[PDB]
Formats: sequence, C-alpha cells, structure tokens
Amino acid sequence: SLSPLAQRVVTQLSVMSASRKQPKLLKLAREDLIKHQTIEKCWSIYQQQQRERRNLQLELQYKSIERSMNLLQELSPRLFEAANASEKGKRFPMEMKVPTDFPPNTLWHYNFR
Amino acid sequence: SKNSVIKLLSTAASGYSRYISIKKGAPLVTQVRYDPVVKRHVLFKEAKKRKVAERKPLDFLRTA
Amino acid sequence: TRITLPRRPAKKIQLGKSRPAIYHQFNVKMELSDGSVVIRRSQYPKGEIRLIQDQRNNPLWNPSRGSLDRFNKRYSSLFSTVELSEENKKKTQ
Amino acid sequence: PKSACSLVKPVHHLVKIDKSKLSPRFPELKYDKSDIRSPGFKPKDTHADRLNDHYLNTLQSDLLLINYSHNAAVVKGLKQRAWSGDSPYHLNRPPKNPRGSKAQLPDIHPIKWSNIPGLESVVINCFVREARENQLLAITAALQLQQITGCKPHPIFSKNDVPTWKLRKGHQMGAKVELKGKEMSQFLSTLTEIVLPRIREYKGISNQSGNRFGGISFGLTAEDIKFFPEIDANQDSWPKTFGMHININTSAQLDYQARTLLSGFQFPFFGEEK
Amino acid sequence: HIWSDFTTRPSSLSIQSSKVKNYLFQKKASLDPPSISRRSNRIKYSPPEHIDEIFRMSYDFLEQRSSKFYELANKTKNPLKKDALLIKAEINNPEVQYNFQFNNKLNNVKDIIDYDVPVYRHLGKQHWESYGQMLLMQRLETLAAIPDTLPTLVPRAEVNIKFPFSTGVNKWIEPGEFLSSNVTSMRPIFKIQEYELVNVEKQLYTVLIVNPDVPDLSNDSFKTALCYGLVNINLTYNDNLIDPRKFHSSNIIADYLPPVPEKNAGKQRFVVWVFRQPLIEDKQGPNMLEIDRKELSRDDFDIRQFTKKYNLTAIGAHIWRSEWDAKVAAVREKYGLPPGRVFSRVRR
Amino acid sequence: SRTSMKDSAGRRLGPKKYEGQDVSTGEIIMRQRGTKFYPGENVGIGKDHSIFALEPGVVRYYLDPFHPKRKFIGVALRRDLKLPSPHFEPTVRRFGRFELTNKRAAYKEENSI
RNA sequence: AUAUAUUUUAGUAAUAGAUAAAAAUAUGUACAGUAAAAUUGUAAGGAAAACAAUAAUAACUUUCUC
RNA sequence: GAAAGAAUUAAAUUAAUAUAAUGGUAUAACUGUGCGAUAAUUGUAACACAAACGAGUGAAACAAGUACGUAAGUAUGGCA
Ligand SMILES: [Mg+2]
Ligand SMILES: [Mg+2]
Ligand SMILES: [Mg+2]
Ligand SMILES: [Mg+2]
Ligand SMILES: [Mg+2]
Ligand SMILES: [Mg+2]
Repeated sequence: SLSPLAQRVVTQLSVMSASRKQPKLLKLAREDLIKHQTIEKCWSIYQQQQRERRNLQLELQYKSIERSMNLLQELSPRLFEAANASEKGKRFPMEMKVPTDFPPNTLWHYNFR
Repeated sequence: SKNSVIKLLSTAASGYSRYISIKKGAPLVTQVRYDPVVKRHVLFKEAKKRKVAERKPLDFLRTA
Repeated sequence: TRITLPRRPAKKIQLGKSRPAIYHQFNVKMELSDGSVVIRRSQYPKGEIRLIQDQRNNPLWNPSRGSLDRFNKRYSSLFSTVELSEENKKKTQ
Repeated sequence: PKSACSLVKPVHHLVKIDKSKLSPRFPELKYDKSDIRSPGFKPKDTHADRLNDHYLNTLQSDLLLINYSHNAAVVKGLKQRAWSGDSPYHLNRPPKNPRGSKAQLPDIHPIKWSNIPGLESVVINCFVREARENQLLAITAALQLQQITGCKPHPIFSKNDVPTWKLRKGHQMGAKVELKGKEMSQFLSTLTEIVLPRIREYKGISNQSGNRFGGISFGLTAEDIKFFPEIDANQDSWPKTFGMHININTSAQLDYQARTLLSGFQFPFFGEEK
Repeated sequence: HIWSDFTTRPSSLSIQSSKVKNYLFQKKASLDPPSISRRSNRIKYSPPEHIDEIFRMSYDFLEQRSSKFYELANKTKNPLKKDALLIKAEINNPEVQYNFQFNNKLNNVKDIIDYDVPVYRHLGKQHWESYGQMLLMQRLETLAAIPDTLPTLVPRAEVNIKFPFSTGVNKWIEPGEFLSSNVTSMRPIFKIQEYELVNVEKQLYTVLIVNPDVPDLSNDSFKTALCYGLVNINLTYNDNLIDPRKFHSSNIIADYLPPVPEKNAGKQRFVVWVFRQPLIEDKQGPNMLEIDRKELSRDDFDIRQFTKKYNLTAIGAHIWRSEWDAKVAAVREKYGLPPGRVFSRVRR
Repeated sequence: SRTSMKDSAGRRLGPKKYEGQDVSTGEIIMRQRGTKFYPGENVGIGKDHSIFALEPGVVRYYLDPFHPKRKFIGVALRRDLKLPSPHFEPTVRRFGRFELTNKRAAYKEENSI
C-alpha cells in the first residue's frame, strides 16, 4: 500500500493539516460577547492613543530638527553643510542589540576594542 | 466512431423520448427535461444498454 | 516515474466556516551563549533550550567585545615566537 | 445565452448598496474575521512583540534623524510622457512609455514623522527542484517552513514548462509563506540571533542586494536550516532539508534606507554599496 | 464613575434586567449567564478565562473617556454638536450596547431603547444603514420607483408600512412585495422613524402613496394616481406610528383608495413617499400649510410639481406592488368603484 | 502549380436601419461582429450582437455620458425625444395594449388564468 | 502500582479563502476581482525554473490626537 | 497631524477568450468562487436581416415546466 517514506510524508502532512486536530467553535453568551467587545474596543482605542503619542513625538522631533538646521544655515554655513550630508551607508552599531526578555550575566561591558 | 447517438426514454411512462449524442465510453446520461405528455419535468434515462469507461469510485471514507 | 501521493476527494470547506490554522505552540525559553534568556513561541515540545553558538558570542555581532585544535592537543607536551625564530633560516628559498 | 453584451446600468441614488448584506446566504461570512462570532476568528495581539517594541522605542527616532535632508523636495519617478500636440495624430494617442523603463516608477518622498521606514512583510520562498521527480519533497519542504515560522505555508506550483531542466507545468514544487506582524518579527529575531551566527563564514547580506524601492533579500542553504531550533532540536526527524529565499519587504522609499533599517535590527551588511 | 450616575442621565442607558447587570459587574466569574435559560446548558457553558478583571479595566477606561467627553458636552451650546458629544460619551457604554443589540428596534419599548436619547438614535441609524436602507434603495432603483415618480431619494427616516385593518394578520411589509387585493383592501399604517436631530414640536410631515402605473389610453402610456395623501402629521422619536388615532380628517388631502389593478394592465407599483415640512423661523408652534383641494387631482397627479409647490423634501420611502387577482372586482364593489377594465393579454 | 483560390462571401454587416427611421418591434437595426454599437434605450441585443428594436419608434444613434467611449443605438418612442434621455426625468413608456370593449372578449379574458 | 472487563480514541492525507491568471467540469445563474510584458533583486539558479517588489491621493466618511 | 475605509484618476484588452483569422470584450464577453447541472427544456413564433428557389440568420411576444438570485431579473447551449 505505502512505503515507510510515504508514511512519514503523510505524518508530516498531518502535522500541518487541520484534519481532526481542531476544537469546537468558541461560542459565547450575549453578556460575555458584550464584555469581549468592550475589552477589544477599549484596547484598540488605547493602541490608537499610543500611536498618536509616538507619532506626535516624532513630529515634534522633526520640527525641532528643522528649527535647528535653519538656525545652523543662518549662522555657520560650513557647520550646516557638515550636518546636512548624505548618510546613505549609515549602519547602526552591532552593540545596540534588540533588548532580550531577561538580561545577561554580565549586564554591561566597561572595556572595549 | 468517436461520438455515438443514444435514446433517452422518459421515466414517467408516457412513451415520449429525446435523443442526444455522447462519447463512446461516457457515463450513463440521465437528465431532467420537460415531458409534454405529462406536462412536467421528469427524469430521462437511456433505454438501451452500453459499455462504459469504468472510473474508480473516489473514496471519501479514508481507506487503510 | 514521478513519485507522488495520489489525492483523495477534497473536503468541502463551506464559505464562512473556514477556520484559521492555530497550531499548537509552547512558550520556549532560549538562554543564549551568555545568560540572557528570551521567550519564544515554538511548535516543538521543549520548555528550555540553552544555545552554544549565537550572535552574543560571535565576533561579527560584537567586534568591540578542528584540525589545528587536534594538532594542539597531540603536540601539547612539547609546547611547539621563540619556536618560529629557532626554525626560520631565510637563506634557502 | 441571448447575448454576451456586458453593460452596467446607471443608478438614481448615491447610497452604496452592499449586495452581500441583502442576501441571507452566508451569515457567518457577514461578520468580520476580527469579530469573535466569526469562525475565522484568531487572537491577534496575544503577546508584546519585542522587535517591534525596540523599533518603536530606539530605532524609529534615530532613523528619522538619519533621513532628515534639509528642505528636501519630492523626486518624481519616471512616468508615462504625454505627446506634444504638434500634430493632429497626437489627439487620442496613448502616452509615450517612460524614458528608460517600460513600466512607470514611483515618486521618492522626503522622510518625515509619517513615512519613516519600517518592516512591512517577510516572504520565505522555497522552491525545491528535486520535487520535479518527487512530489513528497515539496510536502517535506512545506512542513519545514511551517516549523520554522509557526505560520501556514502555501504550495508553490510549476508555472512554466522547460525541457533542459526536467520541469513540467502544474506540478507542486516547494512552498512559500508571507509572514506579517509578530510572527515575522519573531522569525527575524531568530535569524539574527540563532541561525545567521551559526553560518561559519558569513560576512553579511550584500549591499548590492535588493529592489530599487525598499525590498532586500538573501537565501539560506540546506546546511543553514539545521540551525533553526525546531529543526535544531531534532536532527533525526529531518534527514532531508531544503534551502530557501527570504524576501524582506520594508516601508522604505529607497533601498539604502531599508538596509539601514535592517542593520538597526542586527543584520550585518558587507558588500560595496551602489 | 459617570455611567453609574443617573441624576442628569436618562434611565434608558442602564440595563433594566437586574440579573444581567449583576452578571456584567461582578468581582469573580462565579455567576452564570442569564441568557442561558436552561440549567443543564448553564452547567455545560464555560466562559473564557480572565475575562472579568480585563473587562472591569476596559469599563473604567471607557467610563473615564465618557466622563471627559461630558466635561466638554455641557459647555457646548449649539445642539447638533452637543448631541454628537453625548453620542461619543455613551456609545461605548456596555449597558447601552446590550440594550440596543438584544432588544427590538422596530417596536422599541421606551425604557429599554429610547430614541429620544441621542446615542440610541445614532445606533438605530447605523443599524438602518447596515441593511434595511440599502434594501429599500435597491427596491426603489430596480423597480424604477425613483426616476418614474420622484427624481432621487436621500434616505433619512426609516419608513415601515403595515396593513392591519383588512385581514387581521400582523406583518411589516418588505419593500417590493406582491400583496393581494384582500391584504391592501383597507388603508395601511406607517411608521416614520427619524434618526436625525430634528425639532419634534415644530416639524410636520406629509405622506403620499402614488401609483405611477395606471394606464392612460389617450396618451398610450401611463399616468400617476395619488392613492392616499396625508399632510401636517406630527412625529415623535418614540411616538411615530401614523394611525387613524393620530391624524385627523383635516389631515387627509386624499383618503385611501385601494389598489385595483386591471386584468393584463400589468404589475402596478405603489410607492409611498414621506416628506418633511419646510420649517419657518420666528413662529412658535407647528406651522401648518393649506392644500388647494380642487387643484390637485387623483386620477392624474404630478408628484414633482406638488413637491415644488409646497417646498417638500422627501426623507423616506417604501414600496409594494399589486397586480390583478380574483378579489379586485370585489374590492371595487365594496368601494363603489366601476366594474374595472380588461386589457388584451398581448402588448401589441 | 498551386493557387490560393478560396474565400468566404461577405457577411452583410452594415447598419440595417438608420437615424430618424421608423421601426417596428423585432426589426434589426444593426448587424455586427461584437458590440461596435451597444444596445441603448428600448433596444435589445442578440446572440450575434445584432441590435433589434423592442418597441415601435424612431431609430436614434447617440453617445451617453454614463458610458464614455461607447456608441449607442436606441429607439425613441416619438420623433420629439432626444434619445440620450434625461437621467432623472421619468422613463417614456408605452402601454402598448388595448382594452377589450367587446363584452364577450373581455369575459373570455377574465375567465382565462 | 498492577490485572480483567467495558468503552473511547489512532485509518494519522493537503483546500481553512467566496480562494482570483499553476493545473483541473468548456453549457445556467449569483457574487467578486484583474491580466501581461519589462525592469531591480534573491540558496543551488545560469538567456531560460520560483518568490518578491515597481503610477497618482486632491476631495469624502469613520476613528484617534495637537 | 496620523490610522482605517470608501474609493476615484491614469494606464491597460499587448495577457485571457475550447480552436483559424478578423471584429468585440476590464461596464469585462477574461478570471475566481457559492449554488447548480437547470434553459444543451416543450407547443405557437410575429417582425426583420439576408435572399432566385431550396435553405440560412437575429428575434419581441403568448402559453407549459425548470434552475439560480434577497430582489430586479437572467437562462430556449458556448463573445461572435
Ligand atoms: Mg469575408
Ligand atoms: Mg483579437
Ligand atoms: Mg433586403
Ligand atoms: Mg426566402
Ligand atoms: Mg460564455
Ligand atoms: Mg468561448
């Protein structure tokens, strides 16, 4: 009927498939449904607020940069030129790592190079 | 001969019958059409017998 | 010639009744080369893993911070620089 | 059929008739997939995404600061040119195609607080070419992909036909999977930390790699996939293993911006940039 | 805690069921849902875990937001803006959501869903837009009741009709239905549910049922026929069922003549239109209007011309459509209309 | 020798009825291969894209702003009407039947169901 | 922990989306959508296998916010 | 100021159309999908086109029944 390789392929396929592995549908009572809706809506609102806060902050930073660069242009042309360069190949430093869940054994390195 | 002619005879026993063409080894062709003797849509079935290209009956019940 | 798994009749998922594939996943703790632990969701059943070779001990990811090995092991009593100076006369070439 | 003439009749009102809602056929389908009452419901925002949080906090501000060019105006792309009306044959003529290209190119905007570059989507294309002989290899590749991602793969089929490579048309051959949001972020984090350090001699992603507009890519060999922890935990379950292409799609206007963004997430870049 | 206060706020914003309210607001998931009436089913049921504390937090968050909105709402002077503020404050209230979703909107009980309350009215409007309004629009366009009678419609009020007096059965007519001559023998009952903010005391309404498809053999075309005409009707958000109780004999500009389609004349559209009156400033009370009853004719009726004359704006519509059956002759006889014509089966 | 001496006849595919021309129900206004002209007001279209009159009237060729880049043939019910008819005005309809003044005929018609 | 009995599971097989230019039901109807080429890339991949990306947002509605 | 939606504009019929070539087709006639598998049904067909006759073509309408569609309606085989 089937080889051992064929069997193992079928098993692998099954791992991915939804055939006889999935539970019943999540039914709720009307009160429960409402509670869920209120949880979700509030959360969504909170997320929107956070986005606006961050977005606003970014806008403020941009405005400050603009204000700075105009001033620099007014005062010292050479300094302005130096500031406003193409940073095409700018690379973030490899020490600035993505913050983990829990910290390492040695928290901070005081010596380098 | 690739496409043969057949006679579909009405199931409501009027005697009315309609003729159609099929491929030589096509499945048994039953169709519901108007029977004017009875004045309604009835089943038509092949009056004669003939050989068919035997397809394997696809199994929905997961075998073995 | 072509090796295949021959298909059965497909099961009709009705419109609206299609359900998203939520695979069974465990919360797995990865301890990296150093003691920094990180939680990640994973399909294989293992609550804890500790890694040997990671970005946190690779020189490319932190610049600021086995035949040769075999040779070192089995010529260890001799201790093999001074040795280079001894065995490097540059007249013959 | 009395005719094939398609011709949508005009209306006498501005109300937008959603035809789906007027039926009673698919009552489960009227609910959005986000809604709990739909069978298509899935918990989306299950836990705090770490890479995304990092981007929000540290990187995004830094990226904005990098990309500020003073009084930078919009750079319009190559577009379809109109004809000068110096002849009456120009009068209903289609426009001249773009200068260099056949297809039109997009406008490059100055980076401000709104349009800072960020990760949009990852796609993991795995086309196993031995599966022209063995269909089961495609299945194994798809499983591997699923294991790696925690996301449902989609089967790739042979779209073309060719004799030199023993390839038919309409044959299942490997799989793909578009990751988005938190799963994608996790996959990137795994790539940065676990897998790409265990490749022995890897300098980086090439600086000559990428789209012209905010898309960067690279690929992993069958040797490299054995470092993924789902694969890594058991060598025995995976005798065979398949390479893959990894298309990273950013919200970057240009490719150097996208490269910079990826560097922020600890992706090393080695080659000479364009 | 603004949503627990009911000093200034209406009673309708609360849930009237006590058990349901208790279930909503508890400190642990101990109680079982009032919705599940059966004991065995309650036993079987299991709500999702951790739902209570999070729900409480969400309530607090949205309650705070509502309170903040109310701080603005009371300072506001202009009425539409104030209403919008009120809506914003209370729309995310769980109790009002429960009330609206799970109790009838058509024949709303005032204590549960009060359409005097702005939030509930907004909810009702949204519900109407989701399905019933779209359906009505489709039936107007497909049947060709808009351009044939009255150019366009901008649906504002939800209009539902009924024929209670003829047969006995209770049924709200779905737009574009085929009703028997027995069903539509006696007059209908309207319900004009208004969702916009409008002056309830001043605003009057007119209702016109028009039959565009009565055949005129001189013209070799059709003509309109005003089958039923009411004017100067007073609506209120909750008190809105236009019945012989409400309107007086003075309000009837053309009293109900039934659908009596001729044999082979075809299917006849009867499309009720609901207009609101023009509102005059510097005049307290409801501004009436006089109709020249000799000028307007029933056997031929320019609806558009009439609208132009009295400066009406069509807010709502509904439509049924009648064709010939055996009982139309009986209906004619009852009303004292003539025998009724019979046309050739072929449209030659 | 070998000669290419073979060809089908011309399909008579002009306009069979012209602007301002009186028509009757069923009459073919256009024969064509594909919709060069689209079926306009009071006009049908056949299997061979043949425009035919649904009603008695006046054949009119026109453009409609609703369908730009499309020519139309329709049938105006009189000569007075500009057949790209006004959109929000009511549709000019033909009753097209006659009442059975004859008593017997009317009775027969009443009987027939 | 172990024995018997009575059951229950394991037949492990793909679509999870009204799917949308790999292949497959070529006539009806209902609902919905848009192709191709060329270009820039990417593990074996090379002119030629697969996947990604490549025209413009003025006005409008809703949501959050200064 | 931002997010989402509705979308609109430009371009396109160079792909695709069971099949030649031509005309048509994105408002899609092309493609996907649910139901279905019925209208690839039954009697009368006027009136046109074409046309020596024999034939050929489009087809309103009337009547019987069927399938899909919330409805409007559509279907008397296939874009021609
Ligand atoms: Mg020719
Ligand atoms: Mg062509
Ligand atoms: Mg002639
Ligand atoms: Mg002849
Ligand atoms: Mg077709
Ligand atoms: Mg075809």
